[PDB]
Amino acid sequence: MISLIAALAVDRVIGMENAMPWNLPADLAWFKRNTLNKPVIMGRHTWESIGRPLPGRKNIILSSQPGTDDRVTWVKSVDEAIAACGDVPEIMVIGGGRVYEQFLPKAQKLYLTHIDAEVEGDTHFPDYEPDDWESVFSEFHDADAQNSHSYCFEILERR
Ligand SMILES: NC(=O)c1ccc[n+]([C@@H]2O[C@H](COP(=O)([O-])OP(=O)(O)OC[C@H]3O[C@@H](n4cnc5c(N)ncnc54)[C@H](OP(=O)(O)O)[C@@H]3O)[C@@H](O)[C@H]2O)c1
Ligand SMILES: Nc1nc(=O)c2nc(CNc3ccc(C(=O)N[C@@H](CCC(=O)O)C(=O)O)cc3)cnc2[nH]1
Ligand SMILES: [Mn+2]
Ligand SMILES: [Mn+2]
Repeated sequence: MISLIAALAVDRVIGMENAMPWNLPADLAWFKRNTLNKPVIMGRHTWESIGRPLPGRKNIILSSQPGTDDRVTWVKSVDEAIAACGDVPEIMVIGGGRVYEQFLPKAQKLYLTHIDAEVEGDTHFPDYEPDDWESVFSEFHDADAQNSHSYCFEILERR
């Protein structure tokens, strides 16, 4: 199955100028625990934002052009990306906006972080029809000495 995982600010903002302009250690820890030991699929801009491979995960980068780093696996279409993951239980799509929009129709779960932050952005999570998803997990946290905003982890499953 295919899952998307994302962090959303107000208005579905997910990025600005190829970065995420918040800093939430709790949410990066949640990202790691939900992705480790799985394939991750990302677009080339997100690969450039992360700036290095992610350890302990098969890294599969979508680009139309040939790859430039053999520490990761480069593919040129959605179907090739899926094929390159092999027979695993859960593929994790880790963005960015253009890649999320393509994989939404093929996905069974969304792991969302809802962050209580108002920021300007240039990238959004795709609009998703709410009726088609059920919430199966919703865990709220107030801001603390490490995490400057409140946030909510949510898992949704396609009904
Ligand atoms: N908040 C979050 O959870 C989160 C998560 C991920 C990313 N982000 C943010 O999202 C932004 C990046 O997103 P983005 O929408 O600009 O870009 P993106 O989706 O990461 O990358 C798009 C690129 O991927 C390639 N691509 C996409 N679909 C393809 C396909 N079907 N076949 C072949 N290649 C394909 C293309 O590369 P080529 O141009 O090389 O052909 C395309 O330009 C950044 O601001 C980043 O910080 C936020
Ligand atoms: N929930 C969620 N939060 C995010 O921040 C996020 N970011 C991306 C894309 N960007 C990034 C940027 C950095 C790292 C990162 O450094 N993660 C490391 C270390 C985590 C840490 O230092 O705590 C990792 O091992 O996963 C991952 C993805 C995709 N999905 C997400 N999903
Ligand atoms: Mn805030
Ligand atoms: Mn909900």
